[PDB]
Amino acid sequence: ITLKVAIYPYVPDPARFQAAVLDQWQRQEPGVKLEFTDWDSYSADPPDDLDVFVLDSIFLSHFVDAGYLLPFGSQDIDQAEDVLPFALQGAKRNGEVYGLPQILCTNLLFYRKGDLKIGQVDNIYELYKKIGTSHSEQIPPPQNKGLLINMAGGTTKASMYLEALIDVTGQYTEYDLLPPLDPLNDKVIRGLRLLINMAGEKPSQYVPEDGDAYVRASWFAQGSGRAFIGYSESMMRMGDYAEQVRFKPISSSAGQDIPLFYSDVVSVNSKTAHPELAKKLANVMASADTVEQALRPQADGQYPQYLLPARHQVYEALMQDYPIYSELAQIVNKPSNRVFRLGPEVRTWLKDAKQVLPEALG
Repeated sequence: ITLKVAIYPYVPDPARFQAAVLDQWQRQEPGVKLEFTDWDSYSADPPDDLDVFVLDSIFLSHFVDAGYLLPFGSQDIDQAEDVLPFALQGAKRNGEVYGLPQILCTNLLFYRKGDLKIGQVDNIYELYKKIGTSHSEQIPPPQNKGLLINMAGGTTKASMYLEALIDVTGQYTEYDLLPPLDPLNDKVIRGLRLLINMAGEKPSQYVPEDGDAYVRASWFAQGSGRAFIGYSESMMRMGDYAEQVRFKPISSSAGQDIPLFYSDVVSVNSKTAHPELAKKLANVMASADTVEQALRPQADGQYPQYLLPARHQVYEALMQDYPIYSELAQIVNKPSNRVFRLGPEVRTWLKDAKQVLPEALG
């Protein structure tokens, strides 16, 4: 038996995950071969022959309603009690768990050690009062000046829009019904513009020729910018500098805050010829052992991926050697945290959004 598996491609080091998964799989199922495939939920639906795969939960509702996924009964979930409650909950649809939470993600406010003033910033408007408007379009921003933030790509912007809208309304929603693109929410748009205003248009829209999703973190480590809003994983690219940065969650609104996290869950194809073996693999891929191994440096010169695990056990195990994970654990354990979910019509809404959001933002 050979199982076709696809790990989440948007991580600092995908190979560490593949290796982690293969090693952990072989320990309990050495006779079942794994064929790692490149599959992206952001630009593709599950192929009929892809047995197990990790997808971004914004696409969960669509995959489920389309009949692509195989649900996990409470019997098919290993150590559900160690999984973060909000993560496990964000993986449910139609009263069923449809994915095993493997990675959680959120932008964080990164600032430099001795910059106490940015340390007290809790939202983007408070951030603006400190750093103000960018006064240069150069890439990257001048040393210790402005905001570094990746706002390139239509889906990223669309995603930031939808997350901001939740905090603006003060009510969490899985967006079963996606919002109208006309009229756009002005507060949300003002929020996104404020960010662009702080970062600079070109710098915020920059996409490196090498497709490096973490280039702004390296710029930050080099001294560019005063503040940096990026994913926790950004710290791997910071290398030795990750210990010198300080970070903290940052809200897009001053009044209401519902911390939203992208959740990459391991799901099983409904068409898989090996349901139990596939469920077994999904569990291994989401196991505390596998995720810890994937995040930990696997060779000389490597740093932790600094990705956010969905299980307590990984934070418990990592923080001894990597104290940064103590702070990350704290953020992920906030009771108000929620998984960022989008309705079944996400793909269409995303296409529609890029025809209106870039104009609204300038």
